[PDB]
Amino acid sequence: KKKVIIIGAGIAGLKAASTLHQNGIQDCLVLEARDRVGGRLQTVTGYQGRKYDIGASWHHDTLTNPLFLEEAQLSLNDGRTRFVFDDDNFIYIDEERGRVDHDKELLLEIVDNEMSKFAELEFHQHLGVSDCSFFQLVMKYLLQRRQFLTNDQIRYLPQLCRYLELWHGLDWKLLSAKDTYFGHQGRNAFALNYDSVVQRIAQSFPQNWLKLSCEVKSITREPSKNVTVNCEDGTVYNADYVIITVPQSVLNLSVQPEKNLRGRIEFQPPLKPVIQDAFDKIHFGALGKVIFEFEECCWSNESSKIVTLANSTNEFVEIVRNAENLDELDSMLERETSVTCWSQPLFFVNLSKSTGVASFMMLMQAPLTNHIESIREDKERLFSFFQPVLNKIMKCLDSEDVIDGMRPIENIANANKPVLRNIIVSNWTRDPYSRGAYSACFPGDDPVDMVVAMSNGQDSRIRFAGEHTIMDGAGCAYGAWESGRREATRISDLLKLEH
Amino acid sequence: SPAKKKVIIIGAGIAGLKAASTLHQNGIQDCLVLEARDRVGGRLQTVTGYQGRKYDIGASWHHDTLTNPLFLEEAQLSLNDGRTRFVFDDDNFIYIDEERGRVDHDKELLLEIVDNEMSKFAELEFHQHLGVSDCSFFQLVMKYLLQRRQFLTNDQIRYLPQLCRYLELWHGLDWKLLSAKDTYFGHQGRNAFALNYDSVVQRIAQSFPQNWLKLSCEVKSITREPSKNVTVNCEDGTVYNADYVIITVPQSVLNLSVQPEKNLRGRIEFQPPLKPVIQDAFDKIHFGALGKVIFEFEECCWSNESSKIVTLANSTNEFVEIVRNAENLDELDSMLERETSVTCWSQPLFFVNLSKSTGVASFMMLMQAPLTNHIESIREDKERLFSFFQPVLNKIMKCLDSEDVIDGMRANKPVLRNIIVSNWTRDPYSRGAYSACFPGDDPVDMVVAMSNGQDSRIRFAGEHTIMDGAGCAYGAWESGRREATRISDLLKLEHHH
Ligand SMILES: Cc1cc2nc3c(=O)[nH]c(=O)nc-3n(C[C@H](O)[C@H](O)[C@H](O)COP(=O)(O)OP(=O)(O)OC[C@H]3O[C@@H](n4cnc5c(N)ncnc54)[C@H](O)[C@@H]3O)c2cc1C
Ligand SMILES: Cc1cc2nc3c(=O)[nH]c(=O)nc-3n(C[C@H](O)[C@H](O)[C@H](O)COP(=O)(O)OP(=O)(O)OC[C@H]3O[C@@H](n4cnc5c(N)ncnc54)[C@H](O)[C@@H]3O)c2cc1C
Ligand SMILES: NCCCCCCCCN
Ligand SMILES: NCCCCCCCCN
Repeated sequence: KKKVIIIGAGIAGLKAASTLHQNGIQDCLVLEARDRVGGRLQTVTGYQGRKYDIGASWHHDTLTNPLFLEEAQLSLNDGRTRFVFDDDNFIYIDEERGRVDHDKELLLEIVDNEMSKFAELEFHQHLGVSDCSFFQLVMKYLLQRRQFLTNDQIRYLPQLCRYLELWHGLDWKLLSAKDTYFGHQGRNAFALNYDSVVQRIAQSFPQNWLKLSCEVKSITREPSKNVTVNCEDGTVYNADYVIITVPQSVLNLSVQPEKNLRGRIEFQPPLKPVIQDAFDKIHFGALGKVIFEFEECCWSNESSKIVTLANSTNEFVEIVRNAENLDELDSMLERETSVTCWSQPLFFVNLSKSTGVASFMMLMQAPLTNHIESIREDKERLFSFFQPVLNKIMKCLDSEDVIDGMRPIENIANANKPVLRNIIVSNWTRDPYSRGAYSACFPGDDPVDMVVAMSNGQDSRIRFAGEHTIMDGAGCAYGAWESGRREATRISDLLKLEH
Repeated sequence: SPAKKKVIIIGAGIAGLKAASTLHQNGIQDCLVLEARDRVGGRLQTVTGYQGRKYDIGASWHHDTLTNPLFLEEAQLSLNDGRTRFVFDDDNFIYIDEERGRVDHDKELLLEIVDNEMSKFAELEFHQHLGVSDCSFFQLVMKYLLQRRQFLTNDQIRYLPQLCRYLELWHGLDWKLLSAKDTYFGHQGRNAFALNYDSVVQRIAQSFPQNWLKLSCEVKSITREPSKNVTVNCEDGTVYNADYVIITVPQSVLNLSVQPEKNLRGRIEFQPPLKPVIQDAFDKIHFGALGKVIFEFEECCWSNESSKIVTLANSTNEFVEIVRNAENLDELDSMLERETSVTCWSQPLFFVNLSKSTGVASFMMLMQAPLTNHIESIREDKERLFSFFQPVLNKIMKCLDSEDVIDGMRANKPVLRNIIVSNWTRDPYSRGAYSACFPGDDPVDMVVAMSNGQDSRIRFAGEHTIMDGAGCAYGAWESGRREATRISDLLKLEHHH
């Protein structure tokens, strides 16, 4: 009855479909569990109608990102804005000391660079001589190079370098050291509407192709040579080809028994071992988001990128100065609670200087993300939690403490005072259709495995797509977009040839 | 009757000194170190100036501190005795344009950020690719500007290419003379400034029998007596015969060998002549001309925000319009042509503010070629030098919250007491600064021919004979350790039964 049945209406599946029509293939079905398209790409509205990409926001690797280039052409053709380069010089803030960026004495950015070169060398040509956690690596650097670091450097550098937790979505004691430093292939470009990207691709194919709210319960390719998909309601389908674009964490449920978990798909026969094994090489991180909407900017627009550093101590310097080796340092680093906004690094994007809107887009990581999303409905508790860092930022930006107007009450006094009006929070960790953010490595992992296995497919008519199925752009929106075009073209060439 | 020696080392630079240090360490005796000059050290020379202040007119920094073996030693000695031997003086660079003033970390130009994209762009252009034409660095920057003009503001397309050029001071070559493939390279760690590079030379020099050192003997010829004996002739007539010889003369000096006319200072006549593999490598590698000029002042009366300052060359608004209207590659290569002398603003200059880093009231400035050759050819005229550099000197002081300088060579303003200049392009024993690449060059050729040797007895060492640390002090040092270890390995066989 059907040529190709794409499961999932995320950018991956959507591009796939988009491509199939663009190639004259017809009778295709797009089955999506949610009541919307866009997958991990969702734009939401808040105060006064403002819009934000609570999911993906940036176009990365702009020098080689195909999707970006495409958006570039369009914009070059009709003078319509679609993005803005928001990269800037980072302002780093330590609760007690204030700004620590571009400091004439600390030179944190400079030693941070040495630190990364230190990493590269540690894992170069050695098969990766036993990989450890990002935290472990950082401790080695300090120990080995202590003779060439001041006290403050040993103290503040380790906290500053942790901004990388916001790229992976994992705490430095849970992140693989070997996969921490990536290749920054160019400047980043803030997408003024990833939804526009989603709608354009979405419209590009026959609308009667989309089937929202069709959670797929099980896939089975009868040796008869065709695939049989069954949604959760009962409606059955049969197709020549099928492209599973569900996220990795969800597909990881297929290997567990007692499959009843929302989203889980039952394959038959099961997934070949090369696939099941891939999951032991870990994966899935938890980057989260929190939006702070204000009445109107009343703070310095010096930079669009701000990072708050976790607290640090002087006893730490001393401990590093006295340790006689890694072992001693380890055990010595044993001090005996409760998490606060200064327990981990936090990344704020000042949307004022980059888009004009008086709002801060913040990024958080595991384990904090999971916790903050659990209390997303409790605005009060959310305010109390972030207030202390929200005030520190305003101070270092020539302003004053933040006023809680989430339960508005007009008052002139709030002339040039910052007034919070709304707070928005992601929920990717508690949404059974995503269960996290995107692929990520724990120490001892190897991403190549999944990429290969996925890209090989279960067999001939069963293929996979999405950010966890490709190398270039791994974990990214453009990575997924290309994995979708990958399966469509391959099948497109086959159909065109069969007759 | 010509004296017998086990090993004769020609040249007393850090390479040869280390070669000898190693021989003695491995127990070899009856050796010799012959040097043309009347001092040891070579391109590691420390001079004295106003009020007895000191400066390294040759090498100044230990590079790649994370792996630099020579740097690690000095670090061990300080760790066990508390004596200051070096200092980490890296910093936040201050960039200055004559018209616009400081353009570093400017919230709208964001120059450093696009420079990183530039380098990444270059990396994707070459790194790991096969059969890619080379072209000059200048051309690479023109290509980047073309392919990304849609994502660069007008003012960015103007100033970014001028900031890019700080690299000219690492290679000692102007951007149109520089190989683009060899322009970008990896920096393994921070740089540590030597507080007495001549202090490193002596330690190594005092680690072997002092009767070995023969200064002021220039070697005129080296001959292999087909019987495992090498003859060496000093100009003063002494004749020596030894089993092995480590030749460490500069690559620019050894090049003189592949030419007729032996009355040139430094030239060594080889018999038989250097194998064709060696003469031919001279066509695939060249020599740069980094240079220095020290400006000494009475006292510091300027800001010590940073110790690294770079002044950009003038840029125009027409360049922009051309970049915007450019059609393709050739169209730009064409349009770029107009119709004029050279001044201090005709090329980027790199100033080191010693007052912050060492506490001395002076600037150490680095220059590239062609400027270095012209500036060293007038080093004797201090008045002319002061004029030439006065405008940038003023601009700097202005930006560092001070005022125009006062020629005091012959109380709230900066007074210039003395100027010191390099002499490498003119000294017949240097003939330049160090090995560098021209577009289309292949340094690997020289290293291979060099480290392989003339034959089993006639060996080579020096900054141009090794891959890791090429052109650097630690590269020459290691190259010395290498040739000596090999010889030690071979004489060791004399004790077997
Ligand atoms: C907070 C956050 C920020 C991010 N920021 C960036 C960024 O700045 N830049 C960037 O490049 N990337 C970013 N990413 C990553 C990027 O969003 C993803 O790589 C990409 O969207 C994954 O695409 P996909 O098509 O594979 O899946 P889409 O979510 O991404 O999901 C696949 C589809 O499968 C559907 N599905 C699941 N189970 C079933 C079932 N049983 N039956 C039917 N359908 C099902 C889902 O509902 C979904 O629509 C971010 C991710 C997060 C979470
Ligand atoms: C301006 C300048 C700045 C520099 N800055 C740095 C820096 O910051 N960091 C760094 O790592 N490197 C730097 N270098 C490079 C470094 O100085 C060299 O790599 C290193 O000194 C080369 O050592 P060498 O032992 O091979 O030769 P030395 O010159 O370098 O030369 C070998 C010796 O041969 C002798 N000789 C020549 N001909 C004869 C002959 N016919 N008979 C007898 N003896 C002869 C010479 O007098 C000399 O002493 C710089 C170089 C210059 C010119
Ligand atoms: N400091 C901002 C980091 C943003 C990292 C986004 C990573 C997206 C990976 N798919
Ligand atoms: N800001 C430029 C610094 C350049 C230092 C060059 C050292 C070169 C040693 N061969």
